[PDB]
Amino acid sequence: FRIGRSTELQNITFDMLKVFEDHPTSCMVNHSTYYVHENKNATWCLEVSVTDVTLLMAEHDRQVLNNLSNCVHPAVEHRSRMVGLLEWIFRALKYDFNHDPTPLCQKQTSTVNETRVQINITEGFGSHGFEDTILQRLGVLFGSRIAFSNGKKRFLLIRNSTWKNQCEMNHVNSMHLMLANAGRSSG
Amino acid sequence: FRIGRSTELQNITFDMLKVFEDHPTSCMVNHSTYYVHENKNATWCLEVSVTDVTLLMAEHDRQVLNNLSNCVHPAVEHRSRMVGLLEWIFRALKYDFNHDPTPLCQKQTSTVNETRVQINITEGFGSHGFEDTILQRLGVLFGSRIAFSNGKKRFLLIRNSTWKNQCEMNHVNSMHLMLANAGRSSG
Amino acid sequence: FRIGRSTELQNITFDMLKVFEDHPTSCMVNHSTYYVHENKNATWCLEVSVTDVTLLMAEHDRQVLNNLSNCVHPAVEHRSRMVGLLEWIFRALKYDFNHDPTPLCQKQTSTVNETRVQINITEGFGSHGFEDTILQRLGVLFGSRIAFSNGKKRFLLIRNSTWKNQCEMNHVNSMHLMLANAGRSSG
Amino acid sequence: GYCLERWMLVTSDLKCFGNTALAKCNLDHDSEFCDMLKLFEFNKKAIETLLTHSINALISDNLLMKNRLKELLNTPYCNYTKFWYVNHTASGEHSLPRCWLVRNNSYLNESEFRNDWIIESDHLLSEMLNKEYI
Amino acid sequence: GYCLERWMLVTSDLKCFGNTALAKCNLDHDSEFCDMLKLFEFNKKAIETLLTHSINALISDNLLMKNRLKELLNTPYCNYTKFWYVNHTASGEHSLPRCWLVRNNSYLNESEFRNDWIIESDHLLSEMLNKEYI
Amino acid sequence: GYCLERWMLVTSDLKCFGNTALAKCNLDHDSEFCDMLKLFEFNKKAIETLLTHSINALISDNLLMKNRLKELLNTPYCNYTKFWYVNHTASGEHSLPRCWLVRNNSYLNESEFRNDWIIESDHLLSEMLNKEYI
Ligand SMILES: *[C@@H]1O[C@H](CO)[C@@H](O[C@@H]2O[C@H](CO)[C@@H](O[C@@H]3O[C@H](CO[C@H]4O[C@H](CO)[C@@H](O)[C@H](O)[C@@H]4O)[C@@H](O)[C@H](O[C@H]4O[C@H](CO)[C@@H](O)[C@H](O)[C@@H]4O)[C@@H]3O)[C@H](O)[C@H]2NC(C)=O)[C@H](O)[C@H]1NC(C)=O
Ligand SMILES: *[C@@H]1O[C@H](CO)[C@@H](O[C@@H]2O[C@H](CO)[C@@H](O[C@@H]3O[C@H](CO[C@H]4O[C@H](CO)[C@@H](O)[C@H](O)[C@@H]4O)[C@@H](O)[C@H](O[C@H]4O[C@H](CO)[C@@H](O)[C@H](O)[C@@H]4O)[C@@H]3O)[C@H](O)[C@H]2NC(C)=O)[C@H](O)[C@H]1NC(C)=O
Ligand SMILES: *[C@@H]1O[C@H](CO)[C@@H](O[C@@H]2O[C@H](CO)[C@@H](O[C@@H]3O[C@H](CO[C@H]4O[C@H](CO)[C@@H](O)[C@H](O)[C@@H]4O)[C@@H](O)[C@H](O[C@H]4O[C@H](CO)[C@@H](O)[C@H](O)[C@@H]4O)[C@@H]3O)[C@H](O)[C@H]2NC(C)=O)[C@H](O)[C@H]1NC(C)=O
Ligand SMILES: *[C@@H]1O[C@H](CO)[C@@H](O[C@@H]2O[C@H](CO)[C@@H](O[C@@H]3O[C@H](CO[C@H]4O[C@H](CO)[C@@H](O)[C@H](O)[C@@H]4O)[C@@H](O)[C@H](O[C@H]4O[C@H](CO)[C@@H](O)[C@H](O)[C@@H]4O)[C@@H]3O)[C@H](O)[C@H]2NC(C)=O)[C@H](O)[C@H]1NC(C)=O
Ligand SMILES: *[C@@H]1O[C@H](CO)[C@@H](O[C@@H]2O[C@H](CO)[C@@H](O[C@@H]3O[C@H](CO[C@H]4O[C@H](CO)[C@@H](O)[C@H](O)[C@@H]4O)[C@@H](O)[C@H](O[C@H]4O[C@H](CO)[C@@H](O)[C@H](O)[C@@H]4O)[C@@H]3O)[C@H](O)[C@H]2NC(C)=O)[C@H](O)[C@H]1NC(C)=O
Ligand SMILES: *[C@@H]1O[C@H](CO)[C@@H](O[C@@H]2O[C@H](CO)[C@@H](O[C@@H]3O[C@H](CO[C@H]4O[C@H](CO)[C@@H](O)[C@H](O)[C@@H]4O)[C@@H](O)[C@H](O[C@H]4O[C@H](CO)[C@@H](O)[C@H](O)[C@@H]4O)[C@@H]3O)[C@H](O)[C@H]2NC(C)=O)[C@H](O)[C@H]1NC(C)=O
Ligand SMILES: *[C@@H]1O[C@H](CO)[C@@H](O[C@@H]2O[C@H](CO)[C@@H](O[C@@H]3O[C@H](CO[C@H]4O[C@H](CO)[C@@H](O)[C@H](O)[C@@H]4O)[C@@H](O)[C@H](O[C@H]4O[C@H](CO)[C@@H](O)[C@H](O)[C@@H]4O)[C@@H]3O)[C@H](O)[C@H]2NC(C)=O)[C@H](O)[C@H]1NC(C)=O
Ligand SMILES: *[C@@H]1O[C@H](CO)[C@@H](O[C@@H]2O[C@H](CO)[C@@H](O[C@@H]3O[C@H](CO[C@H]4O[C@H](CO)[C@@H](O)[C@H](O)[C@@H]4O)[C@@H](O)[C@H](O[C@H]4O[C@H](CO)[C@@H](O)[C@H](O)[C@@H]4O)[C@@H]3O)[C@H](O)[C@H]2NC(C)=O)[C@H](O)[C@H]1NC(C)=O
Ligand SMILES: *[C@@H]1O[C@H](CO)[C@@H](O[C@@H]2O[C@H](CO)[C@@H](O[C@@H]3O[C@H](CO)[C@@H](O)[C@H](O)[C@@H]3O)[C@H](O)[C@H]2NC(C)=O)[C@H](O)[C@H]1NC(C)=O
Ligand SMILES: *[C@@H]1O[C@H](CO)[C@@H](O[C@@H]2O[C@H](CO)[C@@H](O[C@@H]3O[C@H](CO)[C@@H](O)[C@H](O)[C@@H]3O)[C@H](O)[C@H]2NC(C)=O)[C@H](O)[C@H]1NC(C)=O
Ligand SMILES: *[C@@H]1O[C@H](CO)[C@@H](O[C@@H]2O[C@H](CO)[C@@H](O[C@@H]3O[C@H](CO)[C@@H](O)[C@H](O)[C@@H]3O)[C@H](O)[C@H]2NC(C)=O)[C@H](O)[C@H]1NC(C)=O
Ligand SMILES: *[C@@H]1O[C@H](CO)[C@@H](O[C@@H]2O[C@H](CO)[C@@H](O)[C@H](O)[C@H]2NC(C)=O)[C@H](O)[C@H]1NC(C)=O
Ligand SMILES: [K+]
Repeated sequence: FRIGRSTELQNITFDMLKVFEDHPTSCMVNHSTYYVHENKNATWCLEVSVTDVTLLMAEHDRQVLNNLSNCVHPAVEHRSRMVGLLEWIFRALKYDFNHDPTPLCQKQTSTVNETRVQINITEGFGSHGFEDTILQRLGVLFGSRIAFSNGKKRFLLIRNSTWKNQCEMNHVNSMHLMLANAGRSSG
Repeated sequence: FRIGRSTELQNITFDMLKVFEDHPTSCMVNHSTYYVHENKNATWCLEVSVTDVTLLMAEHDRQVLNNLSNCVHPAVEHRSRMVGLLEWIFRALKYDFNHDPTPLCQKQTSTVNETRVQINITEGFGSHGFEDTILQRLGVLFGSRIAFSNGKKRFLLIRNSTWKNQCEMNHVNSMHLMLANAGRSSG
Repeated sequence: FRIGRSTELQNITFDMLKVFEDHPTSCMVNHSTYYVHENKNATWCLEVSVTDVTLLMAEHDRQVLNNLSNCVHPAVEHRSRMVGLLEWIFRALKYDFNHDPTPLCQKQTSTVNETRVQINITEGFGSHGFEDTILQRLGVLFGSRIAFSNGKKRFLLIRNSTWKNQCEMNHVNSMHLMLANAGRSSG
Repeated sequence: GYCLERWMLVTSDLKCFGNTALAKCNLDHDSEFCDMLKLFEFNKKAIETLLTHSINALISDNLLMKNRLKELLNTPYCNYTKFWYVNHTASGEHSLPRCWLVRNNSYLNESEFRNDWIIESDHLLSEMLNKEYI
Repeated sequence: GYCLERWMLVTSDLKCFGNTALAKCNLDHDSEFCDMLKLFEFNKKAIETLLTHSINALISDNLLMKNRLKELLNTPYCNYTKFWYVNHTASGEHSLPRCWLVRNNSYLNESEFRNDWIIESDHLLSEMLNKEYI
Repeated sequence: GYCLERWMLVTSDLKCFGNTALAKCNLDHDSEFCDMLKLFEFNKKAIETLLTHSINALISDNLLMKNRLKELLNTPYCNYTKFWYVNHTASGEHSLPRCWLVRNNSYLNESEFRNDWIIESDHLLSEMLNKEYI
């Protein structure tokens, strides 16, 4: 590009796949659904969705009270690594387990083969301002404009799923996820 | 101003009233008294004062335990907007309702027509270091040197009052108040 | 140093002893042991050590529950100043007394003449991620690489000792300690 | 270049800033004049077509905090009202405006920051020379 | 100078950057190109001989956050893929690459940041002139 | 200009820095030499007439934290003791001192940051040229 008689405008495009291939990354399918993947070789991903519908009931389901690891079935060979990725997501969301609304997870006897973690982000259930903080964190972590987008119940659901390439990899979501979880390993 | 043979020193002064006219602002009467105003059109302001005297007693007054909205009378037509401004002030002070001293507010049957929110910032009542944090936050938010200024108990009292032009508007206090409350609206 | 025909590389070395002589400072003997000193004239220092061994038992020892000051014996003439330095260390470590593992301290009737404050930073005792945060804070505050260095229980012991010039003063550890405790004095 | 509107300035005289200086706002540097221009641009776009959601992007929080910390310590600080720039009168080329520091509820005298406008003036002249050589 | 490897760039053509521009990364300025080069250097050293422990040093968190907040507001932001530099073809000396801003899922047109590449070009030429005089 | 006192420096030699370089501290840039000078000025004012209340203003916390993170990673960092500046001997005009980086408990050799002092020298000479033309 001719800036001047002797000067040219030049560009270089960066390929960061190899640098970020073995580290947790994130995507955005739409402003509601996001997939978190530890690395390319993993066949399992985690789906974070902002949903109006309720999937877990307090009466019939388990509650996350310092026992998040029990939400994942012992039989899966990636149980520890899955729980690690869940902790990566929660730490990335700046979640305070002491005071923020108690997450619910699926009953141990559930027929369905997905671990479901449900957080109630409705204004009434949470302390004032929690929905705003959580939505802004979702935008900061996944690139969504859900916070800017306009009583309806709102929930944050993290379910495990098979990696079927639901999203193109983004190394900036990877940088955000890594910065939130600094000096840590999956576990 | 004549800097040199060909160079002049020139200045431009900014009028930022119109940018900040419809957004919450703050001022400083003295290092103790501060007025928080939602916008020029509002006829009601909130007075934050650091006072030695005690206005609310635990035995005869109400305590703010997740029910701040009840401190403002239902009959006032700006009740929700007033509670919103109160939440703006508390969030601006980085108040942690879970652990920081329990605010006291006036009894429902009080003859006086002021909503009074009293926070005990004395060293004995609060956990160690709370008085320092609160005074530094007051200086950061209102421009006061109260923290630098030198057992006497202290209280932080937020009462509602009629806007009588007690102080000139400052758009830097407005910037500080907005930065503390980011992505939020009165409510 | 001769950079060029007309240019020389020149240096100035800073002596910051006098600036930092009367303010709390810290040093690092090895990646485990650290000495915190109030000032040159103090004859007492505080030893922060990361130790596998257990010195305090919950059954026979006292627990720090809003009464850290009682851990130091009343007869020592610098007890308030010692407690102030302890609060400096805890604040520098970003310790959350409300939720982080309860510190233990020596029994009042102990024959040994040293105040011992024991924090259990083993992963099992604390909430998930606490050991990582505490080790990273120790590296940030004392210059240690303990976090990077690789079930064995881990403890953080703060004991008082006589200042025997165990380490050379470092004004960068002094800057870190002061930045952590900003707008406060020993007490 | 970028012409400021009448209501923006107290003086009520049109002030048009050239694109090179205003281009210097896009650099890594966080300024106080650039923040105010971003606020003015946001307000203009809002009028044509929300400040709480954009306040973090428009304003540098760290710079605001350091300026206030200077204020509380009776050190010259930037209170975001007046900004000084070096304007080569003949050509019209000017430096990027910098905050007129204030101490003890009074704007600093011109001498009190003389070096700041001295060196800045020199830089501007130097750049002009290069334009002639280039 | 610093030659980027084939796998680093999509183009697969060797790009060697002169030490003066790359030296400008060591300055106080926090950049997006310099961060990416730091990531590449860390990856190279790791291959020769951990990213979670070094991510804070390698990446500027504040700059990443401000870029994303620009993204969410439909403002031109840096998404860390493409970087533009001014390269004096005859001598081969070039400016430090700057992030090619993106808005609305499309890279900004060259005209849309014209001033940015105009002034950089001028600065580069000016520096070259001094080298002749020096 | 600004003359450092005998006790400030280990050399115990009177080192006077010209006002242009010291003026560069007032810019947006956060430095390590400028922070140390601010600490010295605060100490002098305290002697004439508190450090905990002013530490945030005097010291850049972010720069200190990034230097510590470099230290923990066995990367060259600034430990706030030695500072290198380029000093044109004949005129006496000098660049703003920059931190002499240290790695593995040893100061970097002059060659290990050669580019850093090369470009600064060039920049200094360039400025001097303009002063002759201006
Ligand atoms: C993480 O850990 C938490 C700990 O809180 C677990 O939550 C508990 O789960 C247990 C089952 O493991 C449930 O306990 C139930 O308590 C009922 C009575 O409790 C009353 O009081 C508590 C508060 O004290 C209330 O929460 C509760 O609603 C009641 O009012 C019993 O009715 C239940 O009995 C059921 O199970 C037994 C077998 O154990 C059968 O015999 C009964 O017929 C009946 O089916 C039961 O004991 C309860 O859900 C939780 N209790 C508390 C105190 O929180 C999470 O399960 C765990 N989650 C994960 C993911 O690991
Ligand atoms: C997302 O996370 C979910 C967890 O919620 C995973 O789904 C679980 O997957 C595991 C396998 O890793 C399943 O466990 C297996 O279930 C089989 C059938 O379940 C029956 O088990 C007995 C059979 O009598 C009865 O209770 C009942 O009929 C159940 O339906 C078992 O046959 C398997 O047993 C085999 O493995 C174990 C472990 O080695 C051996 O001991 C056995 O001998 C045998 O070889 C096994 O238990 C589990 O059922 C699934 N979840 C749920 C809730 O049922 C997903 O895989 C995961 N997805 C991703 C993509 O990560
Ligand atoms: C926000 O919500 C909190 C919830 O705690 C409210 O605080 C309660 O307010 C009610 C009135 O609305 C009061 O309840 C009183 O409880 C007394 C006994 O409580 C003792 O123990 C608690 C600790 O658990 C202490 O906090 C308390 O001071 C007492 O020591 C009763 O003796 C009182 O009875 C009085 O009223 C009844 C009529 O209701 C009469 O019949 C009696 O004779 C007597 O006059 C009363 O029931 C009390 O103030 C608070 N209680 C508790 C448990 O916290 C806040 O008021 C509310 N604030 C706002 C702004 O909405
Ligand atoms: C700062 O915040 C305070 C609240 O703490 C506000 O003061 C309140 O102002 C409201 C105005 O809306 C007052 O409400 C009105 O009070 C009148 C008198 O109250 C009496 O009510 C009954 C009457 O017997 C008795 O309990 C007793 O005598 C009380 O003194 C009433 O006349 C009003 O009622 C009218 O309006 C309502 C609603 O429209 C109708 O239902 C009625 O029929 C009637 O028309 C009304 O209730 C309130 O009393 C004040 N608080 C207190 C504690 O007295 C301040 O205004 C506020 N300041 C600013 C600047 O915003
Ligand atoms: C800071 O403040 C904390 C407050 O928590 C102090 O901790 C208490 O210390 C006291 C002694 O001062 C101890 O209390 C002991 O309690 C036992 C029974 O308590 C049961 O229940 C509590 C919880 O409610 C459990 O923690 C506890 O383990 C028991 O299950 C008694 O057995 C003890 O009696 C002993 O002392 C009495 C004299 O007072 C003798 O007569 C007895 O024979 C016996 O020796 C005793 O009362 C206990 O350690 C703590 N209690 C609680 C509730 O936490 C810290 O000491 C204090 N620390 C500092 C540094 O100041
Ligand atoms: C690190 O912190 C520890 C505290 O944990 C300090 O050690 C304490 O040092 C103080 C010095 O002030 C000691 O207090 C003195 O102890 C002497 C012996 O204690 C005995 O007390 C009675 C006597 O029968 C019995 O219970 C038993 O025998 C004890 O062994 C006393 O002689 C002293 O009393 C004298 O002074 C007091 C006050 O002035 C007078 O009232 C008395 O009349 C008398 O003149 C005094 O109490 C204390 O004992 C030490 N702690 C422990 C646990 O033993 C370290 O000094 C500190 N290190 C640094 C470097 O600061
Ligand atoms: C920073 O922001 C820029 C935007 O300016 C991003 O660059 C774009 O990246 C996207 C990927 O998200 C690129 O789109 C992909 O292009 C591939 C090339 O095939 C197309 O080539 C050209 C278009 O450039 C067409 O002529 C041709 O017909 C092809 O369409 C495709 O292989 C990709 O297809 C994938 O996605 C589609 C989605 O529908 C699927 O159907 C496919 O199966 C497949 O999965 C895709 O279209 C785009 O070209 C880039 N733009 C430019 C201008 O280069 C950066 O990625 C972004 N970086 C970060 C880190 O956020
Ligand atoms: C920033 O980082 C630099 C490293 O590049 C530090 O500078 C070094 O500081 C250390 C102190 O930690 C200096 O070492 C001390 O040198 C003194 C001078 O005596 C020696 O002089 C030369 C070596 O320079 C030799 O020829 C001679 O024989 C002596 O050995 C000694 O007095 C000191 O000894 C002290 O420590 C030893 C430890 O074993 C004890 O035995 C002694 O009794 C005594 O306590 C010490 O050796 C070193 O010289 C500095 N390096 C340089 C290149 O100047 C900065 O301090 C650091 N700054 C910050 C703020 O972190
Ligand atoms: C998630 O949080 C939301 C918000 O708190 C919960 O919805 C709330 O559910 C309660 C009942 O548990 C509702 O209270 C009821 O209100 C009606 C009048 O609307 C009243 O007649 C009943 O007696 C009862 O008080 C409340 O209105 C409702 N709020 C909203 C905004 O829908 C929801 O239950 C939580 N879900 C889970 C799975 O935890
Ligand atoms: C705000 O907090 C302060 C400080 O915690 C409270 O003052 C405290 O009031 C209590 C009374 O409940 C005092 O306790 C009494 O102290 C005297 C000693 O002077 C003693 O004779 C009594 O037996 C009793 O222990 C306490 O000393 C006092 N603290 C201080 C530092 O003065 C104040 O009451 C709180 N205000 C409100 C409105 O709650
Ligand atoms: C500091 O925290 C660690 C970790 O939480 C504590 O070690 C824990 O000690 C308990 C005993 O109270 C151990 O429980 C026992 O474990 C064995 C299995 O080895 C079992 O036979 C017993 O029935 C009982 O469950 C626990 O395993 C152990 N945890 C670890 C990770 O080693 C330690 O005691 C704490 N220190 C202090 C001074 O409190
Ligand atoms: C920093 O500069 C000092 C001078 O202030 C240098 O020390 C001199 O080194 C020369 C060359 O060996 C000796 O002739 C002088 O006697 C030294 N002077 C003093 C006061 O020691 C020193 O080399 C420089 N420091 C470095 C490069 O780390
Ligand atoms: K808490």
